[PDB]
Amino acid sequence: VPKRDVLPDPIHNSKLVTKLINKIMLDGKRGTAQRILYSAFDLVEQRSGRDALEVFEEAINNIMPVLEVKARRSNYQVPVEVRPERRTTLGLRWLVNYARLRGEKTMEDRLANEILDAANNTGGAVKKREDTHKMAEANKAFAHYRW
Amino acid sequence: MAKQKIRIRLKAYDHRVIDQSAEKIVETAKRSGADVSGPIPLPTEKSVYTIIRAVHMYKDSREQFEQRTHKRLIDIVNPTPKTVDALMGLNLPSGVDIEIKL
Amino acid sequence: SIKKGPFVDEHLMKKVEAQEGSEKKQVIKTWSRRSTIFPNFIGHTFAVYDGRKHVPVYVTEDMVGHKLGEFAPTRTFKGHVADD
Amino acid sequence: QKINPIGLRVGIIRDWEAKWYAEKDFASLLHEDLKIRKFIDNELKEASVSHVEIERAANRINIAIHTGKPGMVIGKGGSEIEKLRNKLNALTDKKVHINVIEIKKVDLDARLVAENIARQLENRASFRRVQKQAITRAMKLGAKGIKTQVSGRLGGADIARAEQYSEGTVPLHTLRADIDYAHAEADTTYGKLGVKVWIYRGEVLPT
Amino acid sequence: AKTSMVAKQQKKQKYAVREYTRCERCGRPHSVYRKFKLCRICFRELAYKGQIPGVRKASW
Amino acid sequence: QVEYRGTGRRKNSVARVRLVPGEGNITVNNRDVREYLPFESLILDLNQPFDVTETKGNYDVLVNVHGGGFTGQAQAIRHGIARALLEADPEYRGSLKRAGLLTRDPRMKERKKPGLKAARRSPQFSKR
RNA sequence: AGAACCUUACCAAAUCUUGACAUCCUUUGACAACUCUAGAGAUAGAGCCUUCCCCUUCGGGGGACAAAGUGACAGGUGGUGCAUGGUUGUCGUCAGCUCGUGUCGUGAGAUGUUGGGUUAAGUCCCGCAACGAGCGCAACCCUUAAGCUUAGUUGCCAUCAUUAAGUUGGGCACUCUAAGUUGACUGCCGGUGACAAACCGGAGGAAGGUGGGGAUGACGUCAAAUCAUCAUGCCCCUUAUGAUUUGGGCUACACACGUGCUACAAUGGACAAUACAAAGGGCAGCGAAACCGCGAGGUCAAGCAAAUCCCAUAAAGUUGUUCUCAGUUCGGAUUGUAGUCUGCAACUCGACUACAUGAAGCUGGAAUCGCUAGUAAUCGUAGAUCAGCAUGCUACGGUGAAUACGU
Repeated sequence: VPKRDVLPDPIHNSKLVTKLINKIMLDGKRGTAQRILYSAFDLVEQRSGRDALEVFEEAINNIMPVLEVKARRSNYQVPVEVRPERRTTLGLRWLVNYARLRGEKTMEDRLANEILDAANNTGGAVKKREDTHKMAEANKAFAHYRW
Repeated sequence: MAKQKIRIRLKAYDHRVIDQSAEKIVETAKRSGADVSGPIPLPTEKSVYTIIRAVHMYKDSREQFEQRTHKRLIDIVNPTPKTVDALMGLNLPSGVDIEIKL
Repeated sequence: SIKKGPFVDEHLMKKVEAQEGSEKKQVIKTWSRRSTIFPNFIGHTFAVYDGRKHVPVYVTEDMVGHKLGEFAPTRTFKGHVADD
Repeated sequence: QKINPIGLRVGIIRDWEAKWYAEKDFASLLHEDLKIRKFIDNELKEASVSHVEIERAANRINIAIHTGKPGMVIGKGGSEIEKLRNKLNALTDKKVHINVIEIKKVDLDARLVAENIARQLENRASFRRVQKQAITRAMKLGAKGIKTQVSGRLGGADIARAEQYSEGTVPLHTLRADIDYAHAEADTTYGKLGVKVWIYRGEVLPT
Repeated sequence: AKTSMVAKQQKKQKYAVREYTRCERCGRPHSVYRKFKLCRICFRELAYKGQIPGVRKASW
Repeated sequence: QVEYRGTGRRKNSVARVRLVPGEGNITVNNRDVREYLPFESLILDLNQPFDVTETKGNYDVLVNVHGGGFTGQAQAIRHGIARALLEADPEYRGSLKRAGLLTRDPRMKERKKPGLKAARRSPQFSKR
C-alpha cells in the first residue's frame, strides 16, 4: 500500500523526471526512454530559449488537476481533492498519453511541442484538465455533503 | 601441475553417508601416510523429471522429482602399498560410488 | 530431398528391366512408394496402390516435375461437401 | 487429494528399499531388482514378508527380507534358503547372499496387518470385527494411534462404500512421523477389496 | 491390442529403427524415460515406494 | 599503503571490492565505469554511498565482477562499499543504516509453476 | 513429454489357427547365419549348417532349442468408471470437521465448536456444564535472504613472477563449492489493550509480527474422470471382437470456437562495432581448431564418462551510419526454383538454407482475460520426449515499472 519512491535521477538534477521515465519504458527498456527524454529536454531548451526546469515545472503546473471526481452508489459521482502523489501521477500520465496522441515522427519533438504548448496554457493535456474541471466543480451539488 | 599423486572421486546420494565415508578414508589415508587432501566438495549435480499427477487427463497438476548427486574429491601424495590398501579395503557402506585412480 | 542419390525401388527395377527389354505391358502391379520416375521409366503403366485399389497410370515423357510417388489421392472427394 | 507419506518421508526419515552403485546405467540393475521384486511374491505368499532390502556391491548381491515367519523361508536347518539361491541365480545370473532378517514387534507392522486383514476377508469374514480386533491388538502392542480404511462393496453387496475406525493420534501432515503405510487387495467373487492401513509408532530418525 | 506388441517391440526389425521404447511392466509406450525405461505412472508410483535411488520431493 | 576488502552480493551476481583511499577513481575489471554500464548515467546513484557516507570523499576503487546483468552487479558495489566504510570506522554506520545501502537485498527471481510459460504470463479462462 | 513407415486401436488387400504370444504333456534338440527363387512384404520354396555345449561309466539329468500333435489354453485397445481396487481433478490451502466423559432436553439434538476481544487461521486470551481428544492452519521438510568453522580441485588470483590466458610457481586472503552450526522465535523496550491474548511504534540485525517461495489439499461434495496404464467382478468374441505384413489414415475441408505465435513500424527497419548470465546435457554421445561453401552445411580430428572439453556468440542491451511516414529496405503470408541433414523412402506427411513473389494487416467493436514488485511487460537459453521434427511443456537466467484513494 505504501509507495516505495525512486530517489535519484540527477539527469538532469530533479525528481519528477525519475518518476516520468518509468512510464515511457514500454516493455522494460529504460535506456531508450532515458535517451529520448534527455534529447527532448535539451531540445525544449534549444528552441524558445529557456531552462528546462522552468518550462517543465510551469507546464506540469498548468496541467495538474487539483479537483477530480469519483463515482459511487443511482448514478452519482463525488468530486474529490487529489493527493499530490496522485496529482503528479495523473499529470505525467495524461501528458504522456496526449504526447502519444500527438503522433509525430520524431524521438523528441513531440514531447517538446507538448510541454512548450502547455507552457502557453493550451494543449490536449490542458484540454483534459479543463474538461475535468468543467464536469467537476459544477456538479459538486449532491455529493459534497459526503466524504 | 606435476607431482606424485593419488586421486579419487566419490559419488553417493546422501550427504551424510558420503561425508562419513570420506572422513573414514581420510583417516585411513593419513594413517598409513600423510599430506592427504581433504574431502573437497563439488557442485553436486542434480536432476529433474516433470511428471503429471494424473492417469488420463489434467496436465495442469504437474509435480516434480530430482536425483541429487553428491560428488567428492580426495587427493593423496607420496604413495605406498599401504595407502593402496587404505583405499581399496574399506568403502562401507556400499551405497557410495568409488573409483580408485592415480 | 536426397543428394545421396536417387532411390528407385530395386524391386521395381528387377521387374521393369525384363518388362522393358522385350515388349512392355500396359498394366503393372506394385506398391511404388520408395521409388520415383526416371528417363528409363517411360512408356509403362504402373499402378501406385492408393490404399484401396491400385490404379494403373500410363507413363508419359513430360512428368519430370511430377513423379511416380502419388497420383490417385486417398482423400478422394473430398473429404468435404464443397469444392476448392 | 492425499499422497503417500512414504513418498514424502523418503530421503529424510527413511532410506530406500534398494541400494546399488549409482552408475548412470540404471536400467540393467533396476530391472534386475525388478526381477527380485517380482520373484519375492513366491515367498510373500506363505511367509507374509514386510519388505525386502537389497544392497549391491561390485561383485555380490546381499538382500534381506523382513518377515515374521523365518521358519517358512529358512527351512528346517537351512533346507530352503540355499534352494532359493539356486532358483534365484538362474535368472539373476550373478552371485547373491540372501540374509533373512527379523522385525521387532512382529505383528505391529503395517503390511503384515494389511495382508492379514485381506486374508480373513478372503474367506467371507465380517469387515467390522476384523478391523476392530486388529486395531485393538495394535493398541495392545503399544503405539500412539493407528488408522484402518477398507474399500469396495462391503459384505459382498451393492455399490461400493468406504469406512474407517481410527483411534489414537495419526499425524499425517507432519514431517517427522516415520509411519508405516501399507496396502493390500482382496478378491472373493466380485471386483477387488483394497485396504489402507496406517500406524504411528514414535518420532525417530535414521541418524 | 497390446499383447502382440510386446513381441513386436521384442523381435528383430527389418532395419535400424522401427522401434519405440516402452515400459517393461506397463504396456504404455508414451511418456517414458530412457534413463529408466519405465512409463509415467509406474515410475511415479515406484518413487513413492522408496526403491529407486533419488527423490520425489521436488520444490527445487 | 592499506586496503579494505568487503564483498557485495545482489541479483545472482558477485562483487570483489578493492577499496584504497585516494583522489577517487574506479576502473571495473581494468575498465572504466562509463566503459561498462549501458548507457548509462546512473553512476551518481553509486556515488550516493560517498554522498551520505564519507562526505564528500573520495577513495580509489578497483573491482572485478562477473555474473548477471549489468544493473544487479552495478548495484552490488554499494554493499561492499558500506562494509569497507564500516570496517574503516564504525562512525559511518549511523549514517549508513538510516538510509540502508548495507542491507543486502534478499529478493531475487522466483521459480516457475504451471500457469507460466516461455514468457512470464498467467493463463486465461474459457469464455463464451 | 515427439502419428513418413514403426508408433496405431482404424481402412484395403495378402495371409495365421495351442495361434503374435504365455505355462503344461509327448517328442527331441544346444541354439543359426548367409546366399538362389517366388513374393510389396509376410512368408516360404532350396543350398548350407544351427549341432548334446554344464553333467555322462554307452542310458541320462539339464539352463536352452526344436517342429508337430496337442487339451487345458492363449488372446481380445471387446461392453459396463452407474459394480470396482487404485489413481487423478474440483469445491479449496476454503478453516473448518468431528469423537470420548458429563450435563440439559420426553426425544430429534444441543452442549465443546456458544459470547467478548483477537488472528491469514476453530490462532490465541477471557468468560461460560462443559471438560478433554483427534483430523486440519501453523511447524515438522526443501530452497532463498547473512555470518562462522571444516576443507582448495578441474574453482579463484588479492601479494607477486610469467603468460594469449591463471597458462604454471605458488598462494586459499577473496569469491566459489558442500557439510555442520549461529541466526528471526513477540525476541526486547515504550505505549494501547479485562493486568491477558493481541495491537501499534522503536532499536538491533542481513533478515520483525506464518521473512520470500515451494512440497504438503481435513471429514466430505460433484454416482466428477479412467475397464485405453494397470489390476479386476459380471457379460461378449475365438477358425476370430484374436494374430502377421505392405500401403493408406489419425494431418481431409464450406466454416465455428479455444489456446498461442508473428505483424499492422519511428521507443521503429537494415548494416557495422561492442559488454554483461544462470541452469542443464553429453560415450559411443559432446564435435574444438583448421579448411571448403553465400548459406543450410561438408572434410577433418584434438579434447571430453565430466567444477577439466564441448553444446555456448548469450539475447535484449550500448556506440555509430542510413532509412524519414508510404502497405513503407514495414510486415513475411503464399508459390516456384536450386540446394542441406536424417531416415531405405521426405509423394499424400520431416526439418532446414539461398534465390524469385511480397498477401492481409496502419492496434481492433459488442464482449472479455491476467496481474499488488523482481510481479507484469519484455529478451534470450537449455532440457525432456527424439532414425530426423516443439509457436507446445518443463526449467533457467536478463531486463523491468504504473497504481492499490477506499470496501
